[PDB]
Amino acid sequence: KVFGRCELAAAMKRHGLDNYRGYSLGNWVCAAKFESNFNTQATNRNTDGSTDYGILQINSRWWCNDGRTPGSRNLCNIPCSALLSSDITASVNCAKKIVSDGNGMNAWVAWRNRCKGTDVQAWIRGCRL
Repeated sequence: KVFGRCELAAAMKRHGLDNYRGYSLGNWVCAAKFESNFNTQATNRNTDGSTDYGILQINSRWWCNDGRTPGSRNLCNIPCSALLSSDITASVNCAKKIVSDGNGMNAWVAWRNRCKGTDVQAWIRGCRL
């Protein structure tokens, strides 16, 4: 599924991401825009052989099992394909664990490089929430 901007914001808010560990909702929408272009089916391979999955591009080296990243961990205890669903619950629940591990949203390279320090509230402007 390709979410609309305000449709994704509404879904992330219902699932508790607004101000989760201090990050306002616009941070999460901005991150999703630049990680996946709001597309739950996005995948991208990394140089070390691991793969990033879903609307927030969660990495199989640490967080999910895809059967093909040897020596990796599965800290969200899920198959990576669960992160490609049109239902974003799995992705949100796993992102909560990631952002909690001490590094905040710096875990997401596109957030650090394209969202951090910008007016991220513009990403939820005009939406009815």
